[PDB]
Amino acid sequence: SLLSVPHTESVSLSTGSTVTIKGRPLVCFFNEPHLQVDFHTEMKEDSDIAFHFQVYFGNRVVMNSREFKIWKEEVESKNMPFQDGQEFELSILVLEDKYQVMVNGQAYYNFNHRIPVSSVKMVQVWRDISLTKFNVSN
Amino acid sequence: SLLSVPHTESVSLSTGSTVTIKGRPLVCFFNEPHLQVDFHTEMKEDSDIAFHFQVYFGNRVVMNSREFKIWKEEVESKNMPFQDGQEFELSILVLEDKYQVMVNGQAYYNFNHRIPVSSVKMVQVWRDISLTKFNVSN
Repeated sequence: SLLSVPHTESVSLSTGSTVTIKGRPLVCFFNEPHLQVDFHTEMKEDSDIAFHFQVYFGNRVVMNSREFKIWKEEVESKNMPFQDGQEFELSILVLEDKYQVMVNGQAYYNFNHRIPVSSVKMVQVWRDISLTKFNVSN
Repeated sequence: SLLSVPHTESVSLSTGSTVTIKGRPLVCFFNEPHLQVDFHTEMKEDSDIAFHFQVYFGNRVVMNSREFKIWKEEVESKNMPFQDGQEFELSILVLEDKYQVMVNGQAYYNFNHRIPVSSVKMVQVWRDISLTKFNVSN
């Protein structure tokens, strides 16, 4: 059963929380589908973003924050553990110092907190994926 | 009634053809939804692209071709006639020398042919839009 995409949910996070996302790119990597995961400070979609995580499948990853409506310093990664045409499991671990993004059980990306974790109140998952699982740990 | 997105259709184009697309961005422009329209040489999604048209809503437009699997020279435009939160009507006119992209009835983008028009056999419309109309002129 497919979940809504764009997927928008209320959340509350603290140290030790995990946000788990299972989905599949809509097209082959040759045509560069994207995935975007945004940790927002409010339910409103124009609210600030504590953690912006954008995958250009088969290419690269960009991470950033949007603070008082302004995008801040871009962080890039060339790590690309995602498999063309395959389902992926993203686990975003909320550590004391950073978000850590696991792909299929191993950490490949890290983003030190710029906005306090306790300011996060919504997560939106969108771009060119289908979604079968979105779980915030209890 | 919403059409499938990614939307993929067989087409045949010649001078005077129009490809009309009516849709709406899935999110507000502040979060930069995208639209991508690719004129392909075969039904296979990894086939060459005679006309690649990518809108970064509220930002800019990029156009290109993919020839023998290689992306060629990028063409950029800062024209941004699209309206935040509004339905748009794209009409892509196939002229003898170029594709001309109309937004709501006026031409804002042009792309001189790099691949012959008669090589185009499929069109794919995707990224962050819903779709209510896709019509190739008879």
